[PDB]
Amino acid sequence: MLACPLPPDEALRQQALDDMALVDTPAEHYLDALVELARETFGVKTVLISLIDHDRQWFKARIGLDAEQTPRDLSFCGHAILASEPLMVTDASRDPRFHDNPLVTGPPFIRFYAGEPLHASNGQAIGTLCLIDPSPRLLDLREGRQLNRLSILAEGYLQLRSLTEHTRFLRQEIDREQRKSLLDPLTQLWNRAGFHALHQHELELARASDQRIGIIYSDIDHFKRINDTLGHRAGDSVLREAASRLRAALRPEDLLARFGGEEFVAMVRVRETTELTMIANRIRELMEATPIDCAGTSVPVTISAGCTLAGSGEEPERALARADAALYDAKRAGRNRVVSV
Amino acid sequence: CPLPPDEALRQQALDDMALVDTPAEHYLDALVELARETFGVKTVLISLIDHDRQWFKARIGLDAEQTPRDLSFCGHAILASEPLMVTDASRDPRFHDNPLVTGPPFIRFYAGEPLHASNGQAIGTLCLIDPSPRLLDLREGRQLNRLSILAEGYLQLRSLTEHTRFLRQEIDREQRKSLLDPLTQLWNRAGFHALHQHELELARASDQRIGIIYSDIDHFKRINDTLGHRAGDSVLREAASRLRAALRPEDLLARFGGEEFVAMVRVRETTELTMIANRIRELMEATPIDCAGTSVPVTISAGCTLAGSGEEPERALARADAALYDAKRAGRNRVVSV
Repeated sequence: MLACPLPPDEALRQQALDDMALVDTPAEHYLDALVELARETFGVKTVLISLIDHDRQWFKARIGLDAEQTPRDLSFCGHAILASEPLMVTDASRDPRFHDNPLVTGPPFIRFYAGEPLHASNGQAIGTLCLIDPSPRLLDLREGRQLNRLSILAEGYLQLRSLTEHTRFLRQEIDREQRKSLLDPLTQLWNRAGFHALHQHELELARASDQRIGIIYSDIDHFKRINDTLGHRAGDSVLREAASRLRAALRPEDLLARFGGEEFVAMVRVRETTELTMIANRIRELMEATPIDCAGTSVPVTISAGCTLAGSGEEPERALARADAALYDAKRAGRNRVVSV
Repeated sequence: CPLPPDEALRQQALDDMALVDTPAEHYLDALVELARETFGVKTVLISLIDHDRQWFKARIGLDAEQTPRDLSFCGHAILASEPLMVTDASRDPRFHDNPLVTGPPFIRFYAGEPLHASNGQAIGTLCLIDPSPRLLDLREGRQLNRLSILAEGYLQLRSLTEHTRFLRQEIDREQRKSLLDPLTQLWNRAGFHALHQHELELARASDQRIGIIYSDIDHFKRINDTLGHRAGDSVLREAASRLRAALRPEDLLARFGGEEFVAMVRVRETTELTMIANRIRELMEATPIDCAGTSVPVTISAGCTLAGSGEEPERALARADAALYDAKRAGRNRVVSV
């Protein structure tokens, strides 16, 4: 048995996770909010929704951590899925399981870990919701409950998510292995090819419920500047938060993708044109509501957006170019604004 | 109560979620409990503004299933994009007249964040309510906000699920009023009847077995007789909450009598079914149910069986009901499988 031991029913466990079309999918607003809420609740530095996938720990949501994944053998969560009860570690530098672990030895010098297992509907433990911090800590029992509740909310959402048409499309038409081509792991959105694989099914769902398809074409204002002026690390932080604020402006049924370097395209299902502009406005207000922290330095960032509704029978590529022309208008007219066409 | 120009559309966006007059959901129940525990408040509601009433999809610390819309805080709250924060409803010009302020439960503190449909229409509210004046931190206000974001996300995702999509097609908002037991917030027998067929179709289409768990709270009569009706009611509400917490979002749960609950579940084979039946029994046995401060130990008997292929649903029901009675004779607090 490895440095992180496998449950005897590993095969079945990995299968409950595969049937959820979850590993290698984009961040979701709701889970982002949940980890943020957890962090704020307890005051810890890091919070993860970590999924145990073959020999890695892959993060569906995170906060206070830049890594997109970790080998299973380096994980705490990999031990936490081995039991029904929460894995509490008061001080990992003193714990036989983790005092050797490079994440305890080296950065981020994990001391406190509190991990609460997440399950598929069949009871199989697919991963964890966890708090992580560089100072020793022991949750009182009230905190234990809050954390427990927080973990029920995570599971809840994951399980419902597997009862949706997006998830059926994902497992039935997009091999868990193809899914890796389709995802920009920096912003945790679908990429250009990800959008391409999904845009059709999106139109199909709009037609079935008499909805319009609207396209929002956006672009971070003055990205080159911040990226050259401050580190390229600061750039990546700006890309990470912009993507997160974009996901918060959308609804769970929307399709959002990173397209070029600093540009993002949403395809939304709306009743009619004002709903679409509302969404685009919302995207722009969220981006502008606060600065974006870049390692202590707060950086004002705005976005421009062009948007349009796709006509009945219109080639999506055409609707797309129209939104892009509207975005070009938005930039020309002064940036930090939305043009609707 | 002041209502928006776009009341027609707001209402329509709510109606499209197939949401008013539906059963409590475990996840929403966990969420309001999280809220209650986080703020140390007496009452938390997920409140939906529906025509002339205010109906609760989830509630802790409050027994009414709905209240009238007019003079009610939430009909006022949706009207703005911002939280409605009332420090003391009794000294507030808008609300001191309100019967839930001057009569029970003597509301004073109120904090409500609007909840939205996909299109932005405000369909209701997540709110904290307490009989003592209070005013929130910006930190706390921001936590309430993230909780309201979660409730709103859940309700929008729920709207995209197979079952909810089915409810939008088949069972109109009019039919649903009579399919729901108000006290336990579960489907009643009429609900179960309206929905069980659709659950056979899912099981067929996905090569699955159908399982029935037929369960009965133990010594119920004794409880009412010892501690009165209100303590019987406490036991029901809470027992239903645990029924929902031990099953899974896609399972059909219903109240089948004064003290009986029935669950229909899709599963692989027998082992899995008995496992779920035992998860319920455990979960109910795991802690005393609180009644007016006095804690009451509540246990549960249950029978279960799989429905053979093509077996008439009623036959399987009858067999699990027989199995529940074996469990009772064998000493209660247990599951018998057949």
